Amino acid sequence: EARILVLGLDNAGKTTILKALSEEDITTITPTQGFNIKSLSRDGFNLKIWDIGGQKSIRPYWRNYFDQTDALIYVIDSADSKRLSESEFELTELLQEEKMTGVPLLVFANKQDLVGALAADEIASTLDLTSIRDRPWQIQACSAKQGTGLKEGMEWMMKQVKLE
Amino acid sequence: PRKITIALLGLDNAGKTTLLNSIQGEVDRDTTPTFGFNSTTLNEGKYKIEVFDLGGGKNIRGVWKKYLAEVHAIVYVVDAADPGRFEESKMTMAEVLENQFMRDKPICIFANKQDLPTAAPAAEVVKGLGLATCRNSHNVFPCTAKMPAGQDVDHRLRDGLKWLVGTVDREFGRLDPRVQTEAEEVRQEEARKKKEREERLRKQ
Ligand SMILES: Nc1nc2c(ncn2[C@@H]2O[C@H](COP(=O)(O)OP(=O)(O)NP(=O)(O)O)[C@@H](O)[C@H]2O)c(=O)[nH]1
Ligand SMILES: Nc1nc2c(ncn2[C@@H]2O[C@H](COP(=O)(O)OP(=O)(O)NP(=O)(O)O)[C@@H](O)[C@H]2O)c(=O)[nH]1
Ligand SMILES: [Mg+2]
Ligand SMILES: [Mg+2]
Repeated sequence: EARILVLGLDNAGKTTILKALSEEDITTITPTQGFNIKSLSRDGFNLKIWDIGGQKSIRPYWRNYFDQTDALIYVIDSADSKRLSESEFELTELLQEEKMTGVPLLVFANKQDLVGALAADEIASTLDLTSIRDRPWQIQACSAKQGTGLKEGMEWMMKQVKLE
Repeated sequence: PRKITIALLGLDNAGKTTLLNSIQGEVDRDTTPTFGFNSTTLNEGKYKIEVFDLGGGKNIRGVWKKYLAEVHAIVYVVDAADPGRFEESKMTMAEVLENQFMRDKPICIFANKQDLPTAAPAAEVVKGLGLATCRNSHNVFPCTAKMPAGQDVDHRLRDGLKWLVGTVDREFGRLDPRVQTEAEEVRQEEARKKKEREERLRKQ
């Protein structure tokens, strides 16, 4: 069993990804409140995921679900200009968190299907990922809307999980 | 025991990650493309080597520059069996060597995938990368990073590491204080224009 944390700004596409990986319908999706459990079976592991809202009032409740986290998935709206810096601050706050120590980081650079969508390398810079030395991380460009990138993101994540 | 820092560079599909696994004896791992950062510590002789494994894909390779100030040397990997890309690799390698923080630092080139019928000799790689007019100390090691199942790793992997370490070593005196200094400089500017970026959405 792996405890996988999935975070990011509201509207980034967390739930849409989680549902896409779950082979479910994504045509009508609602902003998320409360803490909804998702169970993914992948590589003989059972992944225990909380689907959580990323609205500003919900974010302080993120801290309560950090324990024995095996991997952190972080979702970005790649095409949403003004909110990029806000996303950075929140991820920074996360990586400063003590129970995130040495925890593998997967960044889903989501909505690559939108015109204006940043590439992996500029996301990596605007989010200050290239300063990191204390954890392994992937940025995986993806489109939850179109089902691209997701399997590749998880493939890397599952490698890091099974290594431990 | 001295610590030195090394970067794995080279185009995607060259075999950087696989070579990193093999040189540690981790044989039965398979690999996915790299789009980020991954540190690994090796030991050779009296040196402790930290190895940044980075991606070389078009959409991530522009990140390399962010690390060069922290390194003593480069392991540059080439798919010797894909001469169709020698020119791209050449440009890419030239651009690295023309970076300010690359002066006087050695390069260990691996001509990887020598198992494949199309494997170019270590000789044609030399011409292909324009190493004669290069401005850094270098050496080329043919190798097979992916040996067949149940066989020993290629010994040429550690030979190349050994040469790179030996070369850094012979010059450790002026290079290391240079690296400690320059890495600190880059670190503090990246921090400060983050601070500006950070409390410029104080905005309320
Ligand atoms: N164009 C595009 N839109 C996407 C993609 N993934 C999700 N969206 C859309 O982005 C919006 C927000 O998605 P959602 O999954 O709710 O994001 P969230 O992170 O779960 N939000 P919250 O934190 O409030 O629950 C929806 O319109 C959703 O369909 C994508 O890959 N491309
Ligand atoms: N025949 C053969 N294939 C090899 C050899 N070394 C690596 N490969 C194959 O080449 C492919 C790329 O390997 P990989 O290590 O991921 O390359 P990379 O340079 O790390 N790529 P990236 O920059 O995207 O992370 C893999 O399919 C790997 O198995 C080799 O010596 N011989
Ligand atoms: Mg949600
Ligand atoms: Mg790699």
